[PDB]
Amino acid sequence: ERLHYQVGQRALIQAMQISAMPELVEAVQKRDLARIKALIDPMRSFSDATYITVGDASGQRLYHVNPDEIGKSMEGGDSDEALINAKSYVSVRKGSLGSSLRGKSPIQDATGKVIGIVSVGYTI
Amino acid sequence: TEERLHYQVGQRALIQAMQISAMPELVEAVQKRDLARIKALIDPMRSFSDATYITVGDASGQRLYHVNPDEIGKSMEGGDSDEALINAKSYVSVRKGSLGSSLRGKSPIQDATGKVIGIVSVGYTIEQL
Ligand code: NA
Ligand code: NA
Repeated sequence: ERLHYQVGQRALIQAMQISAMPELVEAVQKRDLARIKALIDPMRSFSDATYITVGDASGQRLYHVNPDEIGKSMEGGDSDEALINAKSYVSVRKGSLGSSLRGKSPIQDATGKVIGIVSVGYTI
Repeated sequence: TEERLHYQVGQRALIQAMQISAMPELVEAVQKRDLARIKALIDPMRSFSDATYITVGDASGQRLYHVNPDEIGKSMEGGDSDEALINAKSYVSVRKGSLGSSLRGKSPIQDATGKVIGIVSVGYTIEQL
């Protein structure tokens, strides 16, 4: 149906655009959690998304809306297509914040190697 | 009340313009007027979007980047950039640009003092809706 397609498209384009920012690639390479927060807090401000998560190459959270969730594993079971196969896609799963529609895209270094992931989501 | 597709396309156009205009990389490239560096940042942003175009203008609305390189160095078209360039507002608008009628989201680019130094416009031609 049109609604979940249209919202999914908005989520996916944010994930693809944000994950490609040279500043974020570098902050992830350095594991600089404060710099990641400085980059993503404004991106959430300017979006109607419920959340934006950043994970490292193993799907451990580098940034979450709730700081207590940083340093724990991402939830829902739908990150491997981005982390392993470098695909960008829409998915629906139940994370820590409840059931949501999310767009996901890998973060990649200069060689193409996956170093992280961005997930941008809207609760149902 | 706006029709569903009108609203949904406006929302993603507006969010792209707000997000892209706030990227530290683009703020610096605009400050330095480095046209090659602007191109290097915006080309990938367009490749990852269903938008018809993305235009970047300086503080006076002269184009620093356009999908048609022949349009770089000429004034933006439509007459709907002042609220962003002067009042620092972000909004959705409909006007005829060089590419034909389009629905576009606009947002200012600002330096660390809040001063407006440019504009991002992300748009969808009506023909293509
Ligand atoms: Na990506
Ligand atoms: Na802006």
